[PDB]
Amino acid sequence: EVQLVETGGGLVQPGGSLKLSCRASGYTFSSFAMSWVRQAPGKGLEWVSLINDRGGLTFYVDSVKGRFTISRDNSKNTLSLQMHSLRDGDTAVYYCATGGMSSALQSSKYYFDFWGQGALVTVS
Amino acid sequence: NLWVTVYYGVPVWKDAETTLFCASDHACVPTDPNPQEIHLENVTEEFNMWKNNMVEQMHEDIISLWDQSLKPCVKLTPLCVTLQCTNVTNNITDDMRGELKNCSFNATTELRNKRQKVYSLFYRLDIVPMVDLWTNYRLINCNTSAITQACPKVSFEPIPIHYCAPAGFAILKCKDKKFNGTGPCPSVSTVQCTHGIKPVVSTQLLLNGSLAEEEVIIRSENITNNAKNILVQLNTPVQINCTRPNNNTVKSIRIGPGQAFYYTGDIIGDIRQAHCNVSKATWNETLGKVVKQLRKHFGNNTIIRFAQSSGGDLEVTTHSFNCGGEFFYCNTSGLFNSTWISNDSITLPCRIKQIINMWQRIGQAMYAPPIQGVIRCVSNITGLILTRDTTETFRPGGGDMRDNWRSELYKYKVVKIEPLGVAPTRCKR
Amino acid sequence: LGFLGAAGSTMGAASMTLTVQARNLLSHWGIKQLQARVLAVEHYLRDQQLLGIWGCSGKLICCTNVPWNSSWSNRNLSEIWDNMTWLQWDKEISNYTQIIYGLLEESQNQQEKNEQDLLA
Amino acid sequence: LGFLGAAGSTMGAASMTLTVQARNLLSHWGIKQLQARVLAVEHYLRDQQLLGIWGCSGKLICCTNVPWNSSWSNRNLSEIWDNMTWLQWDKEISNYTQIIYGLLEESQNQQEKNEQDLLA
Amino acid sequence: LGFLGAAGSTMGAASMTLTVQARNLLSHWGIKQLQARVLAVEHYLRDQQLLGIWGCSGKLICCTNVPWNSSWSNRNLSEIWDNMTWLQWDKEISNYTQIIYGLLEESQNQQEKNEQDLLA
Ligand SMILES: *[C@@H]1O[C@H](CO)[C@@H](O[C@@H]2O[C@H](CO)[C@@H](O[C@@H]3O[C@H](CO)[C@@H](O)[C@H](O[C@H]4O[C@H](CO)[C@@H](O)[C@H](O)[C@@H]4O)[C@@H]3O)[C@H](O)[C@H]2NC(C)=O)[C@H](O)[C@H]1NC(C)=O
Ligand SMILES: *[C@@H]1O[C@H](CO[C@@H]2O[C@@H](C)[C@@H](O)[C@@H](O)[C@@H]2O)[C@@H](O[C@@H]2O[C@H](CO)[C@@H](O)[C@H](O)[C@H]2NC(C)=O)[C@H](O)[C@H]1NC(C)=O
Ligand SMILES: *[C@@H]1O[C@H](CO[C@@H]2O[C@@H](C)[C@@H](O)[C@@H](O)[C@@H]2O)[C@@H](O[C@@H]2O[C@H](CO)[C@@H](O)[C@H](O)[C@H]2NC(C)=O)[C@H](O)[C@H]1NC(C)=O
Ligand SMILES: *[C@@H]1O[C@H](CO[C@@H]2O[C@@H](C)[C@@H](O)[C@@H](O)[C@@H]2O)[C@@H](O[C@@H]2O[C@H](CO)[C@@H](O)[C@H](O)[C@H]2NC(C)=O)[C@H](O)[C@H]1NC(C)=O
Ligand SMILES: *[C@@H]1O[C@H](CO)[C@@H](O[C@@H]2O[C@H](CO)[C@@H](O)[C@H](O)[C@H]2NC(C)=O)[C@H](O)[C@H]1NC(C)=O
Ligand SMILES: *[C@@H]1O[C@H](CO)[C@@H](O[C@@H]2O[C@H](CO)[C@@H](O)[C@H](O)[C@H]2NC(C)=O)[C@H](O)[C@H]1NC(C)=O
Ligand SMILES: *[C@@H]1O[C@H](CO)[C@@H](O[C@@H]2O[C@H](CO)[C@@H](O)[C@H](O)[C@H]2NC(C)=O)[C@H](O)[C@H]1NC(C)=O
Ligand SMILES: *[C@@H]1O[C@H](CO)[C@@H](O[C@@H]2O[C@H](CO)[C@@H](O)[C@H](O)[C@H]2NC(C)=O)[C@H](O)[C@H]1NC(C)=O
Ligand SMILES: *[C@@H]1O[C@H](CO[C@@H]2O[C@@H](C)[C@@H](O)[C@@H](O)[C@@H]2O)[C@@H](O)[C@H](O)[C@H]1NC(C)=O
Ligand SMILES: *[C@@H]1O[C@H](CO[C@@H]2O[C@@H](C)[C@@H](O)[C@@H](O)[C@@H]2O)[C@@H](O)[C@H](O)[C@H]1NC(C)=O
Ligand SMILES: *[C@@H]1O[C@H](CO[C@@H]2O[C@@H](C)[C@@H](O)[C@@H](O)[C@@H]2O)[C@@H](O)[C@H](O)[C@H]1NC(C)=O
Ligand SMILES: *[C@@H]1O[C@H](CO)[C@@H](O)[C@H](O)[C@H]1NC(C)=O
Ligand SMILES: *[C@@H]1O[C@H](CO)[C@@H](O)[C@H](O)[C@H]1NC(C)=O
Ligand SMILES: *[C@@H]1O[C@H](CO)[C@@H](O)[C@H](O)[C@H]1NC(C)=O
Ligand SMILES: *[C@@H]1O[C@H](CO)[C@@H](O)[C@H](O)[C@H]1NC(C)=O
Ligand SMILES: *[C@@H]1O[C@H](CO)[C@@H](O)[C@H](O)[C@H]1NC(C)=O
Ligand SMILES: *[C@@H]1O[C@H](CO)[C@@H](O)[C@H](O)[C@H]1NC(C)=O
Ligand SMILES: *[C@@H]1O[C@H](CO)[C@@H](O)[C@H](O)[C@H]1NC(C)=O
Ligand SMILES: *[C@@H]1O[C@H](CO)[C@@H](O)[C@H](O)[C@H]1NC(C)=O
Ligand SMILES: *[C@@H]1O[C@H](CO)[C@@H](O)[C@H](O)[C@H]1NC(C)=O
Ligand SMILES: *[C@@H]1O[C@H](CO)[C@@H](O)[C@H](O)[C@H]1NC(C)=O
Ligand SMILES: *[C@@H]1O[C@H](CO)[C@@H](O)[C@H](O)[C@H]1NC(C)=O
Ligand SMILES: *[C@@H]1O[C@H](CO)[C@@H](O)[C@H](O)[C@H]1NC(C)=O
Ligand SMILES: *[C@@H]1O[C@H](CO)[C@@H](O)[C@H](O)[C@H]1NC(C)=O
Ligand SMILES: *[C@@H]1O[C@H](CO)[C@@H](O)[C@H](O)[C@H]1NC(C)=O
Ligand SMILES: *[C@@H]1O[C@H](CO)[C@@H](O)[C@H](O)[C@H]1NC(C)=O
Ligand SMILES: *[C@@H]1O[C@H](CO)[C@@H](O)[C@H](O)[C@H]1NC(C)=O
Ligand SMILES: *[C@@H]1O[C@H](CO)[C@@H](O)[C@H](O)[C@H]1NC(C)=O
Ligand SMILES: *[C@@H]1O[C@H](CO)[C@@H](O)[C@H](O)[C@H]1NC(C)=O
Ligand SMILES: *[C@@H]1O[C@H](CO)[C@@H](O)[C@H](O)[C@H]1NC(C)=O
Repeated sequence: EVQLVETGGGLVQPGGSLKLSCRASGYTFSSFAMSWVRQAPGKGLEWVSLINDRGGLTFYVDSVKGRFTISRDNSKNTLSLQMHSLRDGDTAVYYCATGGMSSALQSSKYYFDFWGQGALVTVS
Repeated sequence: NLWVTVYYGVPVWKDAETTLFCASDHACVPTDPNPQEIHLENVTEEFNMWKNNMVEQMHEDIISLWDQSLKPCVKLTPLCVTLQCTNVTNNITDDMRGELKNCSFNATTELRNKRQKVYSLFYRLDIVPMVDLWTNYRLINCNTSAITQACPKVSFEPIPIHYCAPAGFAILKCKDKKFNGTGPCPSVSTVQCTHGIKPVVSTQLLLNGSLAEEEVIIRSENITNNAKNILVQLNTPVQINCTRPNNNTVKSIRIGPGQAFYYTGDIIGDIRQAHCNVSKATWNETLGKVVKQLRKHFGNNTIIRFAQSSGGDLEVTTHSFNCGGEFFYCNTSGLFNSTWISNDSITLPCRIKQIINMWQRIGQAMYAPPIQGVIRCVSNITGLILTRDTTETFRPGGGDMRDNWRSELYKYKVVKIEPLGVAPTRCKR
Repeated sequence: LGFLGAAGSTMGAASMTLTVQARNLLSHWGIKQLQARVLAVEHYLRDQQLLGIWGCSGKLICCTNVPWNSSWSNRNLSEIWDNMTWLQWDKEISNYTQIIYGLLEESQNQQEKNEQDLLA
Repeated sequence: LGFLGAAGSTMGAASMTLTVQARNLLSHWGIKQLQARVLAVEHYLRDQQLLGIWGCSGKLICCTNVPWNSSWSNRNLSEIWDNMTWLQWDKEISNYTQIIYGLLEESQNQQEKNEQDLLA
Repeated sequence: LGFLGAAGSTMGAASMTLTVQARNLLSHWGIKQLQARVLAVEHYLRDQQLLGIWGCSGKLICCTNVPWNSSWSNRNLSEIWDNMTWLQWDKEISNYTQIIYGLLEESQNQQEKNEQDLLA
């Protein structure tokens, strides 16, 4: 059984910062790329950011590109995201997901295999 | 979908024959303080002693060094003259009858217009009963090549030599304690240079080599083929104590402008035969172990018999070795006279020779200066060389020195590193 | 972690020790030693020349524009890079190696000429 | 299609065989053989060092930033490349060679310093 | 302006003569002549191999991704590069050399793998 558990923040004021983290278990953490997918309360899914399994390569959507930092710690099986300048438009559920990329000696991915349940981030 | 990706520094290799260089503590590379052995946890590789070219290089380098050491030494050509040989004026036991002769001759000296009378003692084996003129006997090798005297300052101690790989190459070592010389070896490690191997030259009993880790190991190219030798490695040493119990007085003369010849002048005390001592029980236990292992290759409900060599000259019918600079030829029939069916010691008589050929060659001889005083040495028997004729009969062999070297190099293989290679990946330019 | 330490490990692991092996390619009585030094150099230079020809100069991992005709090896990535060691791979596709090298050479020649006509 | 097969061909054709010739540059009695092997290596290395100095390392066809002063050869690119063989060209412009090489070196030195200053 | 002419000048000046020194690195009675030629080649190739390992192949000036830990030398950029010669600098940071070389090697291995993944 694979689990991804978000242990995120809560309600924050606009212009501040909020850090999310996700703990992973049930699989070799270091074998998979991970990403964050966002869902506004009334909307569909949006890809936000992607990080390589060795933590070296990160990608973002333009809308958060100068504001978000995605990171990784393979010794603690932890995925994290540090968000800055918190727009009200960033209110959403942030889901921890496994997949979205491979390491070019591996079979391809470009889809997500596992999902956490999501942290709710609210910006006033 | 997939693309060719080129990788350089790939950890692969092929069997190869290349030039190895030596290291040591007349001289080559200083001994490397750390061989840096790498375990290679999941590498299994195939080894094949007898097809191992490291043996041939060791063979050639040892012989070459031997010859180089004699280049600056005195050539005893003025001594190929008729001799006048009679018996020795001393107390000579039956085992020495007759074995030694008192020979006089006219030697050259520093000036060409001068000549001198010299007499010395010779072993019967170094002279031939010819001439039949005014005189009796000549030196053994004045009908083949001229003798060169070994320089008295040069010892024949078997100083170990390490064999090191050139860049681009590696030596793989087999660590399987039960390895019989061929086939897959499940535990292989990489080394930069081999351990030092002592260039001990002997025949039927291998001296001062490596011992088997756990059990006696019998290695042969083809065990059922009587044309092949059987190399038996012991897991325990057998100690052998050798002596030449005669106190020699050694004298020298000049035979030319800076050329000094050495000879035995006389013997102090009684004259007795040289000999070697092998503990009896130890030897009997050693053979019992060898027999147990032979029974795994031959029928089990069998008889194993040991016998002495049936023929050939002194070089192969005896146990030849260097003891303190003297060359001994010991009779081993006292060791190999038994049949094995489903504080005592053994004394081996030894003959001594001063004029030897060392290698199986025709065009070279060497004179070993006699040594002042009395000689004693102790060596370890670490293996045997046997040949095979119900009842299987085994006899001592070992005439070809390559086999001595095979008994130490059997665990090493040379491979060439091939760092470039390709494999499919998803990556494209 | 030493020379050839990864030889028994999977290709996907062994690919990380390429510098370990690359560093062990360079360094009458005494002549045979000099000959050995000269030939070690010649072998090194031939590999470097070949990498230069293929457009892989200066790098240990070189991606190319030549595709993997399945007839050489129809195994999937998660066999080649997770199970087989480089020694077992080298044996599997030893036969079809001069063919791959020829393709790599042609690919680079086409690339150099195409670039010359894009800098025009 | 073999070594120097293109020697009698026009420059515009011969340029397609650069790998053919490149691969033929590498591979007391016995000493003169070592001397021959050593010099083959030294000549090879000097050419490679020079390409490195000019910023042409790793490639057979290298475009540069040095312009062709007509006083070297005022012939046009339908004569140099379609009507002349490399042997004839080399003879035409052999005098003005250690000028061109000097200019190529100077150009690269400027390019290296300009590139460091940008990466800041 | 010739070989080592800049040895007494400041690092900021000497760095403009790198090609002068690079060009002077290449080229029984008489056997020692061959031994000398062979070792000159071996030393040359080791430097080139090392630049290849670090990703500096083909250049005389190579910027890297390794940062300067102040512990190696805390001198500011205009006490090193216009107040100190290369000979005095080498002495200043002799102990801390093998550390830097190890870091450069690691940096390039990380760089090669990341690039490969980006070209999928
Ligand atoms: C198997 O291994 C054993 C153990 O090493 C080995 O025995 C050793 O043999 C050497 C050579 O005979 C002995 O070395 C001599 O020791 C005497 C001691 O009195 C010295 O006087 C000797 O020096 C004189 O002679 C030299 C020339 O040989 C001169 O250079 C020197 O200036 C002196 O005049 C010499 O050092 C050594 O003592 C024994 N070791 C032991 C523990 O007994 C045996 O030979 C090996 N067997 C085989 C077959 O190789
Ligand atoms: C892919 O390979 C096939 C057949 O492969 C050949 O045999 C393989 C074991 C290996 O040795 C390959 O390199 C060989 O090419 C190719 O089909 C043949 O191609 C040759 C020319 O290369 C042609 O003469 C034959 O008529 C073709 N037909 C056969 C017998 O299959 C195929 O073209 C190769 N495709 C690519 C993408 O290179
Ligand atoms: C192009 O060349 C002309 C002529 O230069 C001569 O021929 C060249 C092949 C070379 O051998 C030069 O040294 C010769 O002078 C250049 O005009 C001369 O340039 C030099 C400096 O190089 C100068 O001292 C002379 O006064 C100039 N005048 C002449 C006609 O001799 C011209 O500058 C060169 N252009 C380039 C791009 O450098
Ligand atoms: C920068 O250097 C400091 C000091 O490190 C010492 O000097 C270096 C040249 C090298 O020789 C180190 O091994 C020496 O310890 C480093 O600080 C120490 O680093 C070591 C090893 O990481 C660590 O065990 C100590 O606890 C550190 N002590 C302190 C005061 O932090 C520092 O880590 C180096 N930074 C970088 C970028 O590597
Ligand atoms: C070998 O023969 C020589 C003679 O050629 C013997 O030497 C002589 O011995 C007698 C005593 O018996 C002395 O008086 C003479 O002066 C000695 N002559 C010389 C030239 O030394 C020698 O003893 C014999 N040796 C042996 C072992 O038999
Ligand atoms: C050197 O002398 C020896 C000894 O006489 C020669 O060997 C003998 O040869 C005859 C035949 O001519 C045999 O009958 C003897 O049995 C041999 N003797 C021994 C001890 O083996 C040897 O051939 C001669 N060498 C040369 C080159 O002429
Ligand atoms: C080898 O064994 C023999 C026994 O066969 C030893 O000879 C004895 O030595 C002692 C001490 O000198 C004498 O008292 C005995 O009389 C000798 N016995 C016989 C039968 O001769 C010999 O010393 C041993 N030695 C070696 C290898 O040096
Ligand atoms: C070792 O000594 C034995 C004696 O115990 C020698 O054996 C004899 O050899 C002759 C032939 O020369 C035979 O006629 C005898 O019958 C043999 N005696 C025995 C008891 O078998 C043996 O030749 C000697 N070996 C060496 C290498 O010198
Ligand atoms: C990889 O292949 C394994 C074996 O299955 C098959 O044989 C190999 C040679 C290929 O031809 C492959 O296409 C075949 O399916 C499978 O057990 C394994 O599941 C395969 N893995 C992937 C990622 O496809
Ligand atoms: C290249 O030159 C061709 C021949 O031109 C004439 O002869 C040469 C030898 C010179 O003396 C030249 O000055 C003469 O005009 C032309 O036919 C051709 O069009 C030219 N091509 C180009 C691109 O200039
Ligand atoms: C650079 O620093 C100079 C004083 O140097 C001090 O001591 C040396 C050994 C180093 O530790 C250095 O970092 C220290 O600051 C000043 O005189 C000089 O003006 C400074 N120059 C600049 C460019 O700031
Ligand atoms: C030889 O033996 C006899 C005894 O039979 C003895 O008297 C004589 O002194 C001995 N000679 C020598 C040289 O030892
Ligand atoms: C010399 O010794 C031999 C062999 O032992 C013997 O046959 C011969 O009779 C002896 N001669 C003399 C004079 O002692
Ligand atoms: C050595 O062991 C291998 C094991 O595969 C066997 O095939 C070979 O016959 C054995 N050789 C001898 C001489 O025992
Ligand atoms: C051993 O020699 C016999 C000779 O009859 C031959 O038949 C057999 O094949 C040989 N075995 C090996 C392993 O060479
Ligand atoms: C060899 O000599 C030693 C004394 O140095 C002695 O202890 C040992 O028992 C002797 N070995 C044999 C086989 O006689
Ligand atoms: C050697 O072993 C045999 C086994 O048959 C035995 O009969 C003999 O007495 C033993 N000899 C010694 C000295 O132990
Ligand atoms: C040989 O006999 C022993 C008992 O002495 C037995 O353990 C072994 O298995 C037998 N080997 C064969 C090949 O019969
Ligand atoms: C072998 O032992 C027997 C025991 O009766 C003995 O008669 C024979 O002479 C011995 N043979 C050898 C060569 O020692
Ligand atoms: C040999 O005899 C001489 C007599 O002067 C004595 O000094 C020497 O020690 C003796 N050597 C041996 C090994 O007995
Ligand atoms: C024989 O082996 C023993 C093993 O304990 C070793 O101590 C001894 O030195 C060896 N003897 C010789 C002569 O090498
Ligand atoms: C060897 O294989 C085992 C699995 O049997 C694996 O755990 C180990 O890491 C491997 N060692 C190397 C060097 O690849
Ligand atoms: C690797 O090998 C093991 C054991 O043979 C096997 O269970 C596994 O499926 C293999 N993995 C792949 C797909 O290569
Ligand atoms: C490679 O070629 C040899 C000889 O033709 C052949 O025996 C072997 O089966 C071939 N192997 C492959 C991988 O096709
Ligand atoms: C040689 O020149 C003729 C024109 O005279 C041309 O047609 C032919 O292709 C040229 N041959 C080669 C090898 O270039
Ligand atoms: C160059 O062009 C002329 C045109 O008349 C032709 O005759 C000549 O053969 C050509 N030379 C080459 C090398 O193609
Ligand atoms: C180069 O200079 C020499 C000087 O003797 C001259 O003969 C030759 O024609 C010149 N070549 C040209 C013009 O490139
Ligand atoms: C030597 O120092 C003086 C004074 O600072 C300077 O002008 C001169 O250029 C220096 N020499 C060199 C080779 O840099
Ligand atoms: C050299 O360093 C000293 C000490 O920091 C400083 O006073 C001086 O101005 C520096 N000179 C130059 C040219 O950098
Ligand atoms: C390098 O270490 C040695 C030994 O500790 C020391 O004497 C020397 O001063 C040190 N040099 C530097 C550059 O710190």
